[PDB]
Amino acid sequence: DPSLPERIDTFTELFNYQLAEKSYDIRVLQSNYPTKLLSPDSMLPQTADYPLKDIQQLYQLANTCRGKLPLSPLITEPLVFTRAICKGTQLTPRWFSRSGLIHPGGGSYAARYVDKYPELQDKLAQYMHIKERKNVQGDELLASLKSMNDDAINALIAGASMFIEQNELWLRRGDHYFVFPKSVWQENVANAGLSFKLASQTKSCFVKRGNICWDVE
Repeated sequence: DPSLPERIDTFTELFNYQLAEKSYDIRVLQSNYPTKLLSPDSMLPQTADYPLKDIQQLYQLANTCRGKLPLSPLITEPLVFTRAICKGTQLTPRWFSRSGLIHPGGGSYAARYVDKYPELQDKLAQYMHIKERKNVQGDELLASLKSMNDDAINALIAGASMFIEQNELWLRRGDHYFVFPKSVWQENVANAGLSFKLASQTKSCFVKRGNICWDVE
């Protein structure tokens, strides 16, 4: 009687990938969304790189436009950003495409810049975190990315073999993810002799694939 890994393999071979209703090319995904613009952590204070003390001094240097900051190779880029805002220095779109994109206090440089200069919205939207971006008519990938919860988008960022997005199942095949609705995948789970729970629902995830904890029927 097949092992759990074997059934998962049997499970993915039940899908007709030519008939998937939605599919995305991972190369196109990477070229248009740098990982830092997808990571949920990017919206949070960047305490993995800067002490929370430095981040609060940056806000004070921002809010007052006076004040010194400790020096370091990395903080040089946020310092340029902060002073440019105070000095009224024009930062071009090229500057954002060449930057590390994420401000030390969480969020993107672009979103913060557009906050001061709201007319630059359309030029700098592509350098903003997806959580800072409005949905645009006919940008379904951005719509799909924005609707994912942390566990789902982190499985995407990890390039996981599969993951569940609400009621849709994302399956990786070559350079693409193929998206299938529950009306297709639920029966496939049963016909393969499987069951599953999400990583956030159970405490026991011994056979993990993306955000999915597989088990037998």
